[PDB]
Amino acid sequence: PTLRWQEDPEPEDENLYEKNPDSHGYDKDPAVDVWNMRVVFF
Amino acid sequence: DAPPLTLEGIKDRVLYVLKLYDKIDPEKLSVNSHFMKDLGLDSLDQVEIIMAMEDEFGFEIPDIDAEKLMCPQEIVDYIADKKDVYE
Amino acid sequence: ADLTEYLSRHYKAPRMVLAAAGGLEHRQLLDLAQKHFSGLSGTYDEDAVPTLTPCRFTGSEIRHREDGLPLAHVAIAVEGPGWANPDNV
Amino acid sequence: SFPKYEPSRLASLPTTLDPAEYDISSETRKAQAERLAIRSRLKREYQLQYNDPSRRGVVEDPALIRWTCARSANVYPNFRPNTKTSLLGALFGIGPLIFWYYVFKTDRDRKEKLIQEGKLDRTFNISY
Amino acid sequence: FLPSAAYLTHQQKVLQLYKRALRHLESRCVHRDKYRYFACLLRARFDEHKNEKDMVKATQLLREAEKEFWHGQHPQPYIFPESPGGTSYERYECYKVPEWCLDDWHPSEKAMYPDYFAKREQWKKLRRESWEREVKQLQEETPVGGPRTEALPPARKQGDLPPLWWHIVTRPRERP
Repeated sequence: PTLRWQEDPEPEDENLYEKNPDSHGYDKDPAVDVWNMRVVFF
Repeated sequence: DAPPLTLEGIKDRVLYVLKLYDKIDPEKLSVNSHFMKDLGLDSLDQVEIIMAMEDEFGFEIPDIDAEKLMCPQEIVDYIADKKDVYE
Repeated sequence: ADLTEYLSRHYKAPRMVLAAAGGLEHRQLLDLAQKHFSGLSGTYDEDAVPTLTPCRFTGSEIRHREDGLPLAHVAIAVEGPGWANPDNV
Repeated sequence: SFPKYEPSRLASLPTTLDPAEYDISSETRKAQAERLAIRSRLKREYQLQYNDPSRRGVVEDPALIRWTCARSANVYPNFRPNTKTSLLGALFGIGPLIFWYYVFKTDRDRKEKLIQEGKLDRTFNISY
Repeated sequence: FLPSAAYLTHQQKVLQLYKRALRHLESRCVHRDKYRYFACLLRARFDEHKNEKDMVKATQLLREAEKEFWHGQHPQPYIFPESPGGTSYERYECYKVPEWCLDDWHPSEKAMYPDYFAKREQWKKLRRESWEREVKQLQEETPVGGPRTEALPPARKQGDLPPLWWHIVTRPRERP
């Protein structure tokens, strides 16, 4: 009889692994991941 | 530091040091035969038996588990749970 | 319920004493006690055994003033000797 | 046959000579029964939320969260400044501060007087 | 304070006092045979009034027994090197890696160990196979609303594994 809300229980706690197992720390686009490791480690 | 352990060797050692203790009989002493129900010896000497196994194998067993050994097969069960005695 | 728990907790066989005196035989009383009082009790409920802890003779006074009475009652008391010592004698 | 083992703030009284574990009443065993019921239900829900294969995060322990919110920021409500609170506050704050103030004025006045004498041992005292 | 029973009985309490006194007499007494002598003397002291059933005199004797235990106990008890307080006391808890992990590896290093990971896959399928229906129904049907104990019943009903076995079957070797 009381809800006060309409939103979902959010979010799904997506660990960035299990989908790109060679990835570095940040987002899943595998070209710019190599570009980022490149630009910081040079 | 390399002690090897196995099932039937430690069954032999438990059965052996029960055979060595005197006031039981060596005749009707099966692998799975009871302590209180059939041999008839009381609680106090049973805990002296538990003391003997602790003084042999190098680890105390607790009083929460000391109620419920009652036959040598269940003793070999609990010790094989302690040292993880399988391959 | 509380009377049930009191009955079960105290009226128990090792703390009760069947005493008789007079023109009777200890054979006959042992016989009749075996015929009747056997199977009475002997095992506490949840291992709830009552036990005498020692008590403290504090030493103090209470006066209850009530002047609408013809006489006055006074008691004065000191320490307990117990039972065992010959100080009782 | 013993001096009966007084406890302290630190020397905890072990479970043997309580002697409160002797005069067992009805509500003692009723309390132990309900206490086992509480521990039973809490381990039941714990082992339910502990063996789930779909479980990803932590088991999300509510009592540790509750104690954290207790010790951290629920100190201040409630609080009224009483006699005890204010007196212990003005003691523990201002007291040692004014103590160190007096000892530093003491040492500094001694030092200024001794170097105003002219005979400070400044034979070489360079790194000031 | 124990899993199954809500409390310990008095026979249990007398028995634990026996084991403690016997252990500290081991720790007290070197050369092991004069130990054996004193241990049978202690067992004789418990034979002196073993056959009495005055429960209130029994607990009176138990209180005086706790006093006479605490009078002459030993300072550093000889505790075994896996006991609480012992010389090891989970020595290799360093080397006890949990088994929910090991699957956050790399597929090259996963392909270095083929057969163990294939058998681990069929273990995990065994887990997820019979997790929901049998285990959850046996835990929401056979217990009472208040569970009132902690020993869970085995899966005597039809088929698969007894309930809630993952982190208890899958514990490490205690000496890796």
